[PDB]
Amino acid sequence: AVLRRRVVGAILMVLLGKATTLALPFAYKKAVDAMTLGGGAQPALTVALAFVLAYALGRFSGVLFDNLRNIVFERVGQDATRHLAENVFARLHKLSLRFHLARRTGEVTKVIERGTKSIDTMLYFLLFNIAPTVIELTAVIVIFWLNFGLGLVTATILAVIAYVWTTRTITEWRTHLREKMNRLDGQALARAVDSLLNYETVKYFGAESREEARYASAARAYADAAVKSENSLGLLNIAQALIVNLLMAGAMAWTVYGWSQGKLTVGDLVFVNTYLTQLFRPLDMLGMVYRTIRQGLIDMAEMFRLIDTHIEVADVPNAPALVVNRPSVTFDNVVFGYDRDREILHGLSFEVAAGSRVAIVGPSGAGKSTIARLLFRFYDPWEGRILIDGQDIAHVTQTSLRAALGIVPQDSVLFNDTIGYNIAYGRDGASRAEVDAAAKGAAIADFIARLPQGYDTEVGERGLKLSGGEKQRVAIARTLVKNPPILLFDQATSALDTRTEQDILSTMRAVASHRTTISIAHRLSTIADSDTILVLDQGRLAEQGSHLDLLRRDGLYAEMWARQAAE
Amino acid sequence: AVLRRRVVGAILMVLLGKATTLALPFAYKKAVDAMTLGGGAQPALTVALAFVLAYALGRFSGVLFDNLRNIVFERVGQDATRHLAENVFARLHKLSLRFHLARRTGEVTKVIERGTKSIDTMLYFLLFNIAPTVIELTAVIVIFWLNFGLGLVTATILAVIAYVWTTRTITEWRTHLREKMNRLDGQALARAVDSLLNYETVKYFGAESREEARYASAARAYADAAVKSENSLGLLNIAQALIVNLLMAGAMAWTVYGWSQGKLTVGDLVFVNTYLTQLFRPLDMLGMVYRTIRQGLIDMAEMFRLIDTHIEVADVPNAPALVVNRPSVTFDNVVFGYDRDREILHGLSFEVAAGSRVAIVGPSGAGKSTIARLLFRFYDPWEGRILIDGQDIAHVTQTSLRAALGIVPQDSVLFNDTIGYNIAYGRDGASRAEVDAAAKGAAIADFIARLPQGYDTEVGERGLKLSGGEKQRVAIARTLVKNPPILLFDQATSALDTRTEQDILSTMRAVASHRTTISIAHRLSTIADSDTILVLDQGRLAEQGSHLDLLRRDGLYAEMWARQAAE
Ligand SMILES: Nc1ncnc2c1ncn2[C@@H]1O[C@H](COP(=O)(O)OP(=O)(O)OP(=O)(O)O)[C@@H](O)[C@H]1O
Ligand SMILES: Nc1ncnc2c1ncn2[C@@H]1O[C@H](COP(=O)(O)OP(=O)(O)OP(=O)(O)O)[C@@H](O)[C@H]1O
Repeated sequence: AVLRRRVVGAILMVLLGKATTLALPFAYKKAVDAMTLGGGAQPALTVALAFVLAYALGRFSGVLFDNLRNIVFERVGQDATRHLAENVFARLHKLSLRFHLARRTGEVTKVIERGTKSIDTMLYFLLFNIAPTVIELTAVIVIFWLNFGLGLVTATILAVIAYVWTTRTITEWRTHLREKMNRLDGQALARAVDSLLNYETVKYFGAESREEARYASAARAYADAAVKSENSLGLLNIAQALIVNLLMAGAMAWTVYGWSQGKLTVGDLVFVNTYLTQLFRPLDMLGMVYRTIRQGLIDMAEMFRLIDTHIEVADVPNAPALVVNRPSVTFDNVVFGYDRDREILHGLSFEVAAGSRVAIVGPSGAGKSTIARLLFRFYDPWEGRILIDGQDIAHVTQTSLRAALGIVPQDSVLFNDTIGYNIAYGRDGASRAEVDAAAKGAAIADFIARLPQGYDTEVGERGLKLSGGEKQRVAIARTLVKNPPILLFDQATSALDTRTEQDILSTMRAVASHRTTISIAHRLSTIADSDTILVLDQGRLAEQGSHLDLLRRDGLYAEMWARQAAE
Repeated sequence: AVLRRRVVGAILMVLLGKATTLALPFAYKKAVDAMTLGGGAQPALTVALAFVLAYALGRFSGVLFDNLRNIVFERVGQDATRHLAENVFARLHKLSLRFHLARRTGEVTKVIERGTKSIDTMLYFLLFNIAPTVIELTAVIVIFWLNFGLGLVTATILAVIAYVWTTRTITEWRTHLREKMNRLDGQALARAVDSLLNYETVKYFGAESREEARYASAARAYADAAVKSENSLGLLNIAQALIVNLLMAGAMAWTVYGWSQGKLTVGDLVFVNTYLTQLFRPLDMLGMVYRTIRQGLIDMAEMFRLIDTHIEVADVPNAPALVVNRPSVTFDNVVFGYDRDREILHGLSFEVAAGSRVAIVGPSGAGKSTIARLLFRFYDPWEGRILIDGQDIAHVTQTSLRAALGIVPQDSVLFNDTIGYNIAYGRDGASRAEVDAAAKGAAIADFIARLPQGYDTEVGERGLKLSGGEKQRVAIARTLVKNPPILLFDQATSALDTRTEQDILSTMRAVASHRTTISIAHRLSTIADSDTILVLDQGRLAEQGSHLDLLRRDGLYAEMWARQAAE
């Protein structure tokens, strides 16, 4: 509502700058009163005073208006940037898991910040350089048609057309170097950020100099590309300057052609030269702003290509919610692979009973975390389907599905905040009672109590300032705070000692009264008291049954289990 | 290097630009002689043509010289930028682990980009706006001091002094808003990046809207700060423009006062106004050049201040190298805490014998990964010391120390590249034979062979496109490729099943026959066949000895072992 008023005032400030653009010809009137009635009279002094008022205030009136425009437009501009940024962030959290797994933080950060800065500059240039230069050029044309004639304006319009054509050709020739420079910079920053993510790895193998040289190669490649791009910019500027200066010469040469004095001996030449000076400004601004908006649209296209192309998992039209009356999982002939060149799950079918305690075991690489990810609908299966209480996961909203599921993941990450924030993250606005209950049920309560800052101790980036077992128990506390009707533990008790592991096992058994618990574990002794044990091998269900049943069948599970008994 | 020659040419271009600066007033003299003499009917036609030619050529040569300066300085600028970026990166990889653990990637990235963007334009402005304007001011003052009295020149210098006072006052008032805006933008970007790092966590607890609103709050805070900063910038610009335009008014008022035609010479007024315009063009830049170099140097000071913040672990002067004749490690009364408010290790002392296979066990939080980190000298101990073959770790170079150690870490991270790159990352220039041997000793050979892209399969960011056990085995392959004289496995077989765990254990036993192996493990069954077992409790050495000996002692180790036997 008020942004409209602000931009209206901005256009009015543009019109006041147009009043200054009028004031510059106004000195033509001074020049008219110079030769006809000059020395030996009163007007000889009138040239001075009226000049200062026209000049001193006039120039001051111009810039003062321009900056005022800025101060009345900044809120409109920043909001737009913010409105983009928030939207970008809102879309950034709606991208598929494949992207955020295969992403390169460096080049994607470059693309995001570049797109934001591009729209930030492009809105300003679109609102403050297109319309003002168009108005000024229209006024130039009408004033030279009412004061000079038809020939000069036609010569100037064809000169400007050749100028625009040359600019377009040079920009089409420069686009290649521009894109190459951008790609090289993105690759360099991606390499730098990925090296910094593996700081500990770089220290572990004495590979500081290797990474230094690796980044240096990309840096000098980008440097060469930028040299080429800026030299192309300089060439375009030299061409534009040649066009402008030859047009200036033609305009200053065709005025004295009729007579030595012309129609107006004093005033014609000053009108022409002032208009040439105030014409070099719109061409200098217009070429740069046209190519700037071109690059801004290409950066917006790049950014929005990265953003909007990522539509993997989506809700069906008018999708109902998940109604969890019985927390029962059903994999029906599930066929899935992450990439089409390697199938991972081959017709997997199993029924996790409602309110049961089912374990999922198998050798490394068998595809257990893929079962977890498919249950969460991070990916969709190729064939078959997944049911929760007889409801197809593919035909229900993602929010209601993921709300009914709580997972302690294989590789858990924490926010760079305090312990209490991460623990309370399970539910939106968790009370200290709930957070303390989860921290007590996760064998982490005494540890936090012995902490000097307690729930306010820092965990650092990804939670790496805590131990492995402490971080595991923090993730357990999060999933306890959430308390959904389907609990899933993907190697949850790996980083724990046997004592804390038995504590967490007693907890998991206590909170599984009428709720479903799916425990993926390689430490078989923890899942020995489960209702059913599903053994997975190369993406197929090898065996299924009780611990005693599978031990007696003497198949894959028994061997594995007996492989624990070897030591 | 050769860049010196380039900058010489750059200054030459600058002087050629000054050749244009002379030519614009120099032409006006030829126009002066049209009023009184030149009435042979020939010279009236010579003066005009020569003026037009001189003006067109002057302007075109000016822009041409400027662009040539740019094109001959671009290589020097890019070189400088690249060298700065490389230095920043090199120092970024030499900061302590405390920084990279407590760092916030967003605001640090903001600071880095700010410093780079500042230096890129700062060098250009320092070399092409400071020195040219200084030379122009010296020439203007020395030539105009013999033609004008004391009043005008002293008024101009006092006007410039008042200009400097106004600029300094407004900049000192704006520095606060600038720094606050910078801090808010850094915090907003840090929050956004930390939310994106926890993408999976945000998906696990349905907290998209929470993070969206959090970033939106930070964004609107930054928007308000930026609006304030830009309004302050506009106020400074209007003040500077007022000062400059009133000075031009005073210069165009005290010169026209003497006579209607000229105060002291025939061409006083036009010479004065031409030099005033050709000084106002560089002056309008100068009012932006002081704050640009000031804020660029102060942001450089901020960046390099943060970087130069004295690192934690450093080499002693003239530090010798580590000579591992017998890999026997000795923690002698090691007292350490990460923060001063919580001590972790309380007088820890233990002797890992040369060529033995020692295990480190204990409850979660006891401080075992702290033993590993102190052995790597990521931190220095408060009391006591650490010895490798009787040599103080604190008195030896960090590089030679970390070369003698190879670690499979608790939380392993891979580079966003192929599997083969990560495996070969161990040694500098590893042969494909060694990489295949490591992949065979890490139970991944058959897996990678069954991969369609084999060693060229992507692992994604942090290696999260591979499983947990696959990533563990890849890290084992790295540490095997490195082949150092002291191997340390911090919960290396956690993500593996018992079968692959026995494979990796057979590997660990095939290697390190007469080498030291320190295994930190919670899965006690794997370390039961060790030479000695160090039990750690709350940061102290509880017991030590053989599996049978500690089992006989019926202490902390036995209890833990018995806790596996619970049914
Ligand atoms: N981003 C990806 N691209 C391609 N394949 C993937 C990706 N993520 C997972 N996989 C597939 O998943 C399988 C390995 O992960 P899986 O889901 O088996 O984990 P897991 O068996 O739970 O891990 P572990 O038992 O090793 O701890 C392999 O078949 C692998 O191809
Ligand atoms: N930079 C730091 N600032 C504060 N505390 C830290 C820092 N780094 C580590 N710690 C603390 O050290 C402890 C972890 O040390 P360590 O990882 O050796 O435990 P652990 O017993 O070996 O782990 P686990 O046995 O659970 O794998 C935690 O209490 C953690 O808070």
